[PDB]
Amino acid sequence: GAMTVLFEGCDYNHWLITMDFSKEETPKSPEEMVAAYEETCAQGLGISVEEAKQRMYACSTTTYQGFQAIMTEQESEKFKDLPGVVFILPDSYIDPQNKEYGGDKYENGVITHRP
Amino acid sequence: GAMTVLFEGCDYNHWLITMDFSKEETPKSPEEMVAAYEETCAQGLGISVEEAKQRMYACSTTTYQGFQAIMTEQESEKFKDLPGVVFILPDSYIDPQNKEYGGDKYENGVITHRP
Amino acid sequence: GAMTVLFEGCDYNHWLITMDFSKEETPKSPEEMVAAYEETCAQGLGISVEEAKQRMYACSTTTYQGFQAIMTEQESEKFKDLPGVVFILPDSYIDPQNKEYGGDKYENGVITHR
Amino acid sequence: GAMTVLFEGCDYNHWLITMDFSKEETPKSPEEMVAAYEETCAQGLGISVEEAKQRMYACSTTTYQGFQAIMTEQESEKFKDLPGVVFILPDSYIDPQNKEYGGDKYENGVITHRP
Ligand SMILES: [Br-]
Ligand SMILES: [Br-]
Ligand SMILES: [Br-]
Ligand SMILES: [Br-]
Ligand SMILES: [Br-]
Ligand SMILES: [Br-]
Ligand SMILES: [Br-]
Ligand SMILES: [Br-]
Ligand SMILES: [Br-]
Ligand SMILES: [Br-]
Ligand SMILES: [Br-]
Ligand SMILES: [Br-]
Ligand SMILES: [Br-]
Ligand SMILES: [Br-]
Ligand SMILES: [Br-]
Ligand SMILES: [Br-]
Ligand SMILES: [Br-]
Ligand SMILES: [Br-]
Ligand SMILES: [Br-]
Ligand SMILES: [Br-]
Ligand SMILES: [Br-]
Ligand SMILES: [Br-]
Ligand SMILES: [Br-]
Ligand SMILES: [Br-]
Ligand SMILES: [Br-]
Ligand SMILES: [Br-]
Repeated sequence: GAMTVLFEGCDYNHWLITMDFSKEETPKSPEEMVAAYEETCAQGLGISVEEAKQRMYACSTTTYQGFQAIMTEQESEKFKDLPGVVFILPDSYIDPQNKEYGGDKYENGVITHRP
Repeated sequence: GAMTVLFEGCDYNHWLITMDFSKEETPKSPEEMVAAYEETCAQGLGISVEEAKQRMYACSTTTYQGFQAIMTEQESEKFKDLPGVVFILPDSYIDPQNKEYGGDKYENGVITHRP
Repeated sequence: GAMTVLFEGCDYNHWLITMDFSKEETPKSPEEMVAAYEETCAQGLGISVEEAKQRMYACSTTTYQGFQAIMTEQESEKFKDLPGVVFILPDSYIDPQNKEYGGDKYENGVITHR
Repeated sequence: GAMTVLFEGCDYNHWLITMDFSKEETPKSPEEMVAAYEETCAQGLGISVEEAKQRMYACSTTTYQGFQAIMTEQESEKFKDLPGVVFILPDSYIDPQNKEYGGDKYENGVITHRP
């Protein structure tokens, strides 16, 4: 009805996607891992790599192997069928007061390591 | 992937549906309110009234005007287009210690007042 | 640790609180019910009635009996021990194209019926 | 109030905790990683290592470096202050028809590898 209040639950719009590179005979360099994150992001979202880079905001190849991107929960589910994907999880701040996510910063292909 | 761990969040299967009888031209007796809950439950789920009576587990005509029933989250969304429906919300315990929902208990049309 | 990412769930910042006046012998007028929402909101949030009126954004005495205000999940929990409170729930739009919650609009003490 | 129904979101009692081993100078064997998981689980839960080994049900040192244990959400929060902990997240099935979590199975110290 016009006065219906439907509860739809949590709205998670920042997601962490980790990847499994342990299989390979030859280990990927950090650059190769980040290039893989970008391709996987584009594939799961159904968008160009250029558009996917705009969604991505952080990644790591050290503390963890994965990337973090803005996407809806409905979007995150599409990653479940891609090869190499391990965790698909809402991202959470490592530093609430500054609203900072963990990992290295990612800006359209530019990584800033965060100590 | 074969190792993918997808977070899907909360899945609720106990739902509260409240009703608006303020726009009715004739005031409903308590029994007539319960009859309307049964009809609304049947219409939203696409099942018969006798089948809906099995899903319902509680209701009120005093503290609030609504009923509570077992249904999937997908089924709860079907109530959004029904006339007279106000809140569609996961039900929660009134007494968490005893895992008891609020309102009067409803068992296939037999209702028990609960303090 | 310095790298620890703890998952805690989502928060909600808009809450609907309904109230039970069915127990009342002498029925409250709509104006009296709204006065009770303002007092309850202030009591639950631990703030002045003046501040509570700034946080409330909608209410009803017809479609339902309740009020809606900006507060966190931690804040909403504090209403559980006040008299007359029935449901405490995250509020949701009734009209997403206008980003409107349900009930009448409440603007710092003034109600516009919707 | 006596009639108060406070919305309760869903609870999780299966948690996955991942760990970062890089500060340590000597790279660990898989058994040294599992020993660290047992010790971290005990410290986080505030229980003996013997009890912690009973609470764990899976772990990995390959696909990811982490362990999985039964605990409440309030318990999982205590892991946030432990050294080496990276992600603390609700665990989810990798094979939902069989209700199997990921990682290698862990039964009070006995690991069954699950590639
Ligand atoms: Br990881
Ligand atoms: Br979504
Ligand atoms: Br989508
Ligand atoms: Br960030
Ligand atoms: Br740019
Ligand atoms: Br930075
Ligand atoms: Br795979
Ligand atoms: Br959740
Ligand atoms: Br009526
Ligand atoms: Br049926
Ligand atoms: Br109500
Ligand atoms: Br069900
Ligand atoms: Br309607
Ligand atoms: Br019950
Ligand atoms: Br009973
Ligand atoms: Br949680
Ligand atoms: Br005042
Ligand atoms: Br305030
Ligand atoms: Br009361
Ligand atoms: Br809004
Ligand atoms: Br509004
Ligand atoms: Br208006
Ligand atoms: Br929720
Ligand atoms: Br769980
Ligand atoms: Br032991
Ligand atoms: Br398992």
